[PDB]
Amino acid sequence: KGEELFTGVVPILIELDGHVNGHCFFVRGEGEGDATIGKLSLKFIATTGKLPVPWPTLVTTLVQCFSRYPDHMKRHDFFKSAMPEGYVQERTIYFKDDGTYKTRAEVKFEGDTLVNRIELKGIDFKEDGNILGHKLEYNFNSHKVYITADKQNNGIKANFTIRHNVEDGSVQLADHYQQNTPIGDGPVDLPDDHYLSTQTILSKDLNEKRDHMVLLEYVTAAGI
Ligand SMILES: [Cu+2]
Repeated sequence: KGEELFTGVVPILIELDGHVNGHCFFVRGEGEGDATIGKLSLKFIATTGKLPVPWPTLVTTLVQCFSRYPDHMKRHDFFKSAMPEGYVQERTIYFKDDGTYKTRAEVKFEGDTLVNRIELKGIDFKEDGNILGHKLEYNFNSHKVYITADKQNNGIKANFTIRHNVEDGSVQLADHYQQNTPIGDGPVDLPDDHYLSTQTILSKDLNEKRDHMVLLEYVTAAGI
């Protein structure tokens, strides 16, 4: 149960509420996810206008439940087990030599649609740094999301470090710390240590005048 909800294409809605150094923005996302192949397709819109932060910083924050979990690994899929009731996702993202994001998100089914609603607060960002000041290349590298059971929280923790390309040639690191807890009262799947290999392509809709991001992503589970 919960597995069944992802056999096939599921519609997605993402809403992001962001406050960074007294700036504010709202991102809205739509698209489809297909967990049997591990594919997300999504168009994001800055409803509140030109962003204060580069879109790539928002990628990890802007539905890991669409992750593809192979047949032998299926008992380790915590994300889909929390469904439909869903789960909570909290992150602390440390931008090396820069500010940090704190995020809280709820991911649950709402009728037909898989919804991810997020709150993000960003403190201590250098203005004219890589993040404020927009020095990041419009792209995304491949990453492994290391997942570990968190038994006393009835959820999971995750670690990874995002490599953001800087326009001058250097890299900007972003240490992710992650925590996921169910919204309901169980029972829930708790996995052996493993990780999610992810690949991502950021593009633009050529017809679209609003500040925005089109994203296509592939995620498969591995390590067992
Ligand atoms: Cu707000």
